This record gives sequence, structure tokens and C-alpha cells, in this order.
Amino acid sequence: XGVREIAYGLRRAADDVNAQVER
Amino acid sequence: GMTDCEFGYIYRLAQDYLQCVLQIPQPGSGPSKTSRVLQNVAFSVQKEVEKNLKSCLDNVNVVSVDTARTLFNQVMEKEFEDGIINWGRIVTIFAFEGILIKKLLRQQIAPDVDTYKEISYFVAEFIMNNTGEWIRQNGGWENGFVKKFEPK
Repeated sequence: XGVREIAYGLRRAADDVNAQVER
Repeated sequence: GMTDCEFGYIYRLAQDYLQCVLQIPQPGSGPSKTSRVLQNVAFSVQKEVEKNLKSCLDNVNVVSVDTARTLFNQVMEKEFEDGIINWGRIVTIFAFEGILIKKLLRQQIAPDVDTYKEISYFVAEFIMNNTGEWIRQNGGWENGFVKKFEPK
């Protein structure tokens, strides 16, 4: 599934992407 | 520059990415360096999200632009409700509009060739109104996003 799983799944993928260029 | 947070620039980025996903890139000079960097990073995220959330996404039906807009707004609201903004989250906005346009292509009841122009419009609406201030304060697209995500 639903809005929640999608949105917080997106959030998790984002904060990972972000952290992996945050040097 | 500092003006790249204006609506027209963001709209072009969002439209460029949907044209990439739909494999209808416009001819001429080609996309800007910002768009070129963004398309690679956003598509990487899109593929991973499509794989990890296949069950939830396969369960969704994006049958109209209005349903796409309402779902986009509902999902973005929850993703950003904690008040945190960063470049990774901005990338997932583009990735999600790519997911939406792909589902619309298959599921839109009354398909229309200007659909991706409408999707990119309300995507730019959200980016400018909810993250534009942060983007400006962090160097914009040229001095912020491209500097962090371009090849080393």
C-alpha cells in the first residue's frame, strides 16, 4: 502492499542512496 | 545556478526523465548535464524499488492522471512527513514518477499522448513547493546535485 509500504520503502532507498555519496 | 530552482527548470528535468523512461527523448542538443547525471541515478533507484516493492506495486492500479496525482501526493506526503530533505530523497521523486508513467502506459483507461507532460507538471509542483528552498540552500542542481553525483 500500500501507500505506506511504498512511501517508507522509497524513504529507505533514498537515505541509502544519499549515504552512499555522503563522503 | 541559483535560478535552477525555478519551476521551468524543474519541469524540464521531470519531463526529461519521463521521456527517458518512455524511450522518446526529444531531438536536438539533448538533455542538460544535470539531466544526464540524474537519469542514471534515478533509473538505478527505480529498478531497485520496482524489484523490492513488486508485490505492493503490482497491486496498484494507476488508471488515470488524477489517480496518479492523488497517489503521488499521498506517497510523497508520507515519505517526507519527517521534515528531512536530502538529495537521495529528491532522486526518489523522479524514480517514482517513472514507476507511475510505466503503470499508466499499461493501465490508463483513456490514454493520451500528453500524459507524461501532466505527470511531470505536478511532480515539479511538489519538488518546487516542498524542496525548492532546501535545494537552493544546498547549491542547486549545478553546484549541489551534479557535484555530488557526477562521476569522480
